[PDB]
Amino acid sequence: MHDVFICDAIRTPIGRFGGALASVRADDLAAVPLKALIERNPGVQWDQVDEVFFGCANQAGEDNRNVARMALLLAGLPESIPGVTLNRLCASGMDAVGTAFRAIASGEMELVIAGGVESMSRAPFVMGKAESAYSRNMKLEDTTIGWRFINPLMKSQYGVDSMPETADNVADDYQVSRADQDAFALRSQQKAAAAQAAGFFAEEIVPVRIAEIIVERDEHLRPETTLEALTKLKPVNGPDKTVTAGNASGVNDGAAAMILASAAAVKKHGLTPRARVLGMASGGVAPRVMGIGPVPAVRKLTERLGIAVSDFDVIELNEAFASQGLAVLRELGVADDAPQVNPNGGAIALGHPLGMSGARLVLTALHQLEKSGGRKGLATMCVGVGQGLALAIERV
Amino acid sequence: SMHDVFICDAIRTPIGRFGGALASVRADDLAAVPLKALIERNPGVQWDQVDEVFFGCANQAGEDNRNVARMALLLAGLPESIPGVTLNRLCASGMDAVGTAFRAIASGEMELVIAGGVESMSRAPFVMGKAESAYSRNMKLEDTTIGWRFINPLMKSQYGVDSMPETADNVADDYQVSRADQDAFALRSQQKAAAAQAAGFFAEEIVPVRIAEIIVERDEHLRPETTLEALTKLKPVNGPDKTVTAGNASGVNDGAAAMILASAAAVKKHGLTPRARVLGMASGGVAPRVMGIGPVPAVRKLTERLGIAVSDFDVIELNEAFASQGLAVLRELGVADDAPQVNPNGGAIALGHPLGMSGARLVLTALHQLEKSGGRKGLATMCVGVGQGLALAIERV
Amino acid sequence: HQSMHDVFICDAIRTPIGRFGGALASVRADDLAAVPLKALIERNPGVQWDQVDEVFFGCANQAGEDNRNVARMALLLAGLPESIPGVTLNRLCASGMDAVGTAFRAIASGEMELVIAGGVESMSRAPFVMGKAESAYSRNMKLEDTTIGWRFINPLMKSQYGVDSMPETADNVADDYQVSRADQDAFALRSQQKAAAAQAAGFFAEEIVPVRIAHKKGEIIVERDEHLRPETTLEALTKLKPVNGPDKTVTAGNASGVNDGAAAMILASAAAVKKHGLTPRARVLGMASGGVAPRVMGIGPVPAVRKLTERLGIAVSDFDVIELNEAFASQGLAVLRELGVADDAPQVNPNGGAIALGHPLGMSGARLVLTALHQLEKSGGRKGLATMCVGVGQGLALAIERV
Amino acid sequence: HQSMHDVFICDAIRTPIGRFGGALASVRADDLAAVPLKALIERNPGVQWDQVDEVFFGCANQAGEDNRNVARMALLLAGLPESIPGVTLNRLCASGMDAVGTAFRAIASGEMELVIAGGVESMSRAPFVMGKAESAYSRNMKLEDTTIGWRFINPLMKSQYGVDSMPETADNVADDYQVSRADQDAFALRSQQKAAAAQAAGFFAEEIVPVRIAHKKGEIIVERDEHLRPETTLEALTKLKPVNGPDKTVTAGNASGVNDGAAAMILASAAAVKKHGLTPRARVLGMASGGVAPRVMGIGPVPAVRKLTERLGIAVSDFDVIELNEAFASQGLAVLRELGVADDAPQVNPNGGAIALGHPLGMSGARLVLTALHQLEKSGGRKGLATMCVGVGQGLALAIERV
Ligand SMILES: [Cl-]
Ligand SMILES: [Cl-]
Ligand SMILES: [Cl-]
Ligand SMILES: [Cl-]
Ligand SMILES: [Cl-]
Repeated sequence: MHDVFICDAIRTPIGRFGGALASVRADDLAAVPLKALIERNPGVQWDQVDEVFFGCANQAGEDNRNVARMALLLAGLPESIPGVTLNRLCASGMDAVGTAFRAIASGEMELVIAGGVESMSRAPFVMGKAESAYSRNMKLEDTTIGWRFINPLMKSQYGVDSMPETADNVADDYQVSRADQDAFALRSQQKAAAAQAAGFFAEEIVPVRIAEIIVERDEHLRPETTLEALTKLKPVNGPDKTVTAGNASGVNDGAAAMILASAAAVKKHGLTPRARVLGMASGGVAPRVMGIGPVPAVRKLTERLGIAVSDFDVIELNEAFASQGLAVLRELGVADDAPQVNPNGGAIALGHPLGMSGARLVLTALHQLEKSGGRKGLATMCVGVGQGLALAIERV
Repeated sequence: SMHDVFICDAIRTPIGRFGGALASVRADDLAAVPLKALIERNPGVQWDQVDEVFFGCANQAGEDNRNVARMALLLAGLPESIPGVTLNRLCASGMDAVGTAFRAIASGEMELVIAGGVESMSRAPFVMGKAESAYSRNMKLEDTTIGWRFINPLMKSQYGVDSMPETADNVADDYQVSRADQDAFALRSQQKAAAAQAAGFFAEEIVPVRIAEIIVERDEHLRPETTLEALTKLKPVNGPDKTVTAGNASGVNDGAAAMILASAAAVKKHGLTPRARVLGMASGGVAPRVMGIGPVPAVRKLTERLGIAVSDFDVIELNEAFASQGLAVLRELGVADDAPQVNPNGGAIALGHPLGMSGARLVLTALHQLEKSGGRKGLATMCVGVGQGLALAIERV
Repeated sequence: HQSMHDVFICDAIRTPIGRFGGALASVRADDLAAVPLKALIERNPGVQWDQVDEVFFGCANQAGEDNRNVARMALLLAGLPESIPGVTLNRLCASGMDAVGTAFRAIASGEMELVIAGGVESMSRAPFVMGKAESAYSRNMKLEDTTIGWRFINPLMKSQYGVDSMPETADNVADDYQVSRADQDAFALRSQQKAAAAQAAGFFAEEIVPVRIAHKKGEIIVERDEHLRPETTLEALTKLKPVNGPDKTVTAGNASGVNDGAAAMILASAAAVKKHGLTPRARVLGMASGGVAPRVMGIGPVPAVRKLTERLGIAVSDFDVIELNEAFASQGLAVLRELGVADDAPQVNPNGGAIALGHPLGMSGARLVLTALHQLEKSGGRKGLATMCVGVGQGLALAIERV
Repeated sequence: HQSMHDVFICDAIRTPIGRFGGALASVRADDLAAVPLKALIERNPGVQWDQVDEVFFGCANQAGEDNRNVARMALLLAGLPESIPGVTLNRLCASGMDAVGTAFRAIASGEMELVIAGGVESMSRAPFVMGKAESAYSRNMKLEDTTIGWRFINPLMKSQYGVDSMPETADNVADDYQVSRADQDAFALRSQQKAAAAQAAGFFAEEIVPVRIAHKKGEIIVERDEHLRPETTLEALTKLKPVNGPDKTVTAGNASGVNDGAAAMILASAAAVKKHGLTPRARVLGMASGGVAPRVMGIGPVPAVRKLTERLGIAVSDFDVIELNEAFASQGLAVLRELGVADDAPQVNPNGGAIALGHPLGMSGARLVLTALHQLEKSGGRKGLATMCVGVGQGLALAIERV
């Protein structure tokens, strides 16, 4: 096995639906971090990149037909560089990092780029083909988020709960109160606003130029959030439920990318190694409670590595919904407000462009370890239709 | 330390023609067919111990949306505790699933996995971009069956957006592959596939698809009736001075395939029969305009790292997207146009090409053929739209 | 002051009526509309065609190949001179009849002398429609079928009037006017029996021009109406399930279908009859329209017939033929009952109706006029009434007298 | 009695005309059609509304929220009694004028006494259309825009007549009839100047019912026609580039645009005027249509005017107002020249026309009639002519006389 080092990493700001990045095609957006990596790392011989791996949950729109390859070509990497796109919905960008790790670890590759993209603003409508001449049964479905082309067999066996519905199932089954979710959301807003003001996100961000407007800041943050404002919101799924627009992430646009390399490649390309990847693990759960998916993923990873959850100096836990973030922490024995968890806030504040988020969590965990002087970091997130993914790193 | 990785049982659906025998089957349900078969066929496996299902799929806009690997494993009746992930390297997706599964076991992260691929090109949906402005008159529906959609003006101006048949004419022109040679290659594919079908070779690979019942059991795309004279009469797709025709190109098709990969420890624990060890996978990039010679850098990269000459392989499964690029690849790698180890059971010109499933089929058929021929090493390689190649090597145990 | 002019119907001709996705499904609406126009040209060689004042066509859809004024499209495709104007009318189900009555008013008022009136519908080829986005990045895009029934539903229409489907309104009529399932089925059976008899007798064949269809290995013709179910029995009708649920009454067997077809006829003043060597067959007496609640649209003919007969001073019982469109048996019976005509009165639909023959919306009303006249000629009757209901709650009625 | 009845236009009203995607773009076509109907109700409180015989509306599209007989949809949304029937006419650009003439013929022939005629178009909201698959798993699905222009093109129409866009036809007219770029631009400038003056004088305000629109922070009222470019100068028009290339003459500045609007007016027999307390303003004299080659559709008004004037015995020079639709300055001028009227004759479009005001197809023809009448009243003129061209090669003309 070879050690695998994460080197430079960079991301776009995250835009609101229909907001600052809505005019940027997914393929063009994915190319922005790749162009930045090139500019930032002048020792690299770019013809020696073995592969670009990108996560993307949609792939029906301008991200169609292997967006990783489209993006590397738009970014001006050589046409000799291959690319492949991953889809594990919400966890896609993290899967790209872990898959990139496995490829180097197994000695198949030396120098790779891993990232993720989503343009949920620009997600297309889809229409199935007619199954008979003169069919009257043609319909358009929205690919922005959630179920489309529903399978009756899936509905009858597992249900087709919307993501907020699953988050309410978790709140119910795991006993997570409305008040606890609102406090978690408020802390996310507060920590993200502080991190933004400190310039932490600015160090992770490459601005996007739109032909020229410059988009430099994450757009989704609500720094003025207060507990009173959150308490007044009506639950999405009816008055007896707990999940609201204020204690859940949104749909968003963004891209992120990072360099991974073997020891030999770090030396050859003049890279700065920042952390080594320890491992990645996945787990599956009932679709109806997909939010709890990180629990088996984290347990699998930590048991194989023999590292206690309490040993991590940062835990970046995706905040798809406060209810599931809290439920996961509670099962793993971590306090709802533990200082190592999401110290710069998370997706409730920052937004959630599905394919990008998992790459962002890895790069931000590493960034946070560097600033805090921490050693081990854990990134983990839930996945639609009942999965979890977890990835651990260690600063060098 | 690295672990050896063994391919065990492997199975596929038949390949359907566009709008043909499998056109009524949702891609997710179709992907679930080989999964259910692996379950029925391998009674010793403790199925709650599968670490991951990896599936290739090039489209993902239709009933294969939102991570078809996970959708299929749930529809196949595998426990909800088993994770799944879907890979897209267009034409090579299914082979990428196998190579990705291999790397997960080889690195010690997993012990028992399923790798496969699916495509329902019959059912590929139309797509329409959202309006960029209120009352926009610029709304357009685009076919996702095959080829470019949502064309990026910057891709077109830098690299061109040549259709797959256009890229195959570019390869024919640049590598000097004659119409006559292309037609001869296509005839050989038809004759070899027809012979393999008759010998029951494909039946050993095929699990039937049940449609609520009608049962689909046979590969539908083959044209055993093909003659050189009929091929010679066809007009080139892209105009009179070109060479690629419907008869020297593959088609658009439906199908799924899956196979078990396992560490030595998992082979023992689950009572599996190891059939080959995976040696490695490599990828390569080329200009989009000549995507069909993509396999050349991929094969050169893999063979140089493994220290195995191309001439050392006992079978070469080279995908036949187009006769022109099949021949160009062989010539570049120093292999005869009719070498007996290449595509001995025929290939995509006869069998069809459901993008996401094809690369998984090539791996499992290369293995099948090694067993039939008593061969040792096998190479599967294929081209990829927008200019890539992928290659994967196995050795029979 | 100026005297009103008498208006005569001369030759008339129709295509066969095709089943949805059936014999005429490959024929564009505009080309289909041109088929009876071409037949009229072939059939009447004394006519100086550059003297046609107007072509009026009914068409309920106009979103598909029938877009942008199908009347004008059809006349040009039929080879009529480009100097001839055309206009398309839409009163849904009654459009074809409205074309005839509108042509009649144009001649009666002295504005024209020689006109063609007809109707067309290709329901097979009716397209889907999609509204534009109201905002950038809208998630609210929808595709809707235009074959039949509501699309782009207005919330105010739904709250004030409802948006009942056509079969739902037929059930409302059956409920309100108390028309039994048994009576509906008996009516449908009589329609199939009478149409089967008329077809065997060659009655429809006298109305029909065949349609040429492009085909591998050489073009073929469609010669016969395709919708008829001559082998229908009471037992088979009784076994069908109601479309809207177990305690409803309207079924696929006691309702018309969705269908393809076109029809056209010449109307002329006395002077034009003389100039063009035409054979006048009937004088048009008048047309009237009526409105009713949308939820019971099938009863629309009742105010329309009352309006027309009271203005003309003719009792309903005085007509020798009544062609009442059979959108649904429930509404056909309800209309007859309100008007004091027996459920099986011999002068009503004597050659059957849309339950057997089918209902391509824009053509049906023209068909009813030409077939009423045809029947008057075969029976030696004098006065004819054609009437039909209209979606969203109307009725239309037109009276003719054989000459 | 057997004489034709005189037919009077009484009250008339219209919405402002909106730009594409502009001030009225959020109003559904059916709701927009209802706006002038609701105004007519408030404005004419002597009318017994359940005695209206028919509502006739022009509408060129009918695929969108205007589907399924917008006349009937609009009257129900306006709160008119459900007993009132309605019918929709399509002669493309001339639909709303055809509604008026058709309403006239219905009363003149003695079949009705009290009607509403009007027109509507919402080109902003015109939908996309998609043909059905003609085979299972068809890859040949596509969307076409119904905003304006050809869709579902028939290969036979293309081969025999061409499928020239409307600006291409306007260039053909400019070429064939020799209308210079300079003259087109001068005509366009006169239209803007006269419309700006009429607007400033409050002339359009007398024709307009304002439309209330909701915004986030409260409601606004759209009161004014949005299309006008009062800042237009010859120098500005001179710098525009021709739509169809450099030896061509038609530009965005010498052509109308695409637009949204609706209009309606009451027509009544003398007996209905007396019973419903109406104020008669003009008598309708008659309407005539004509056809020309599609490729020069802009010249269509010439046969139409010739036919109407010959039948009525009224010379073109006898009219105190001529409202000639300004689809394109090239065809406007060509028509005037063929009819023997000076390019800048003071009786022609005295308050400007569609280059300034915009052209919501189905509405325009109704607007021309009501504005001709309005102008006759202001100027003390007696007879008025409204005429316009039609896509695919027609013209329509309608004459009125102030009472
Ligand atoms: Cl989703
Ligand atoms: Cl493709
Ligand atoms: Cl309907
Ligand atoms: Cl148009
Ligand atoms: Cl005026």
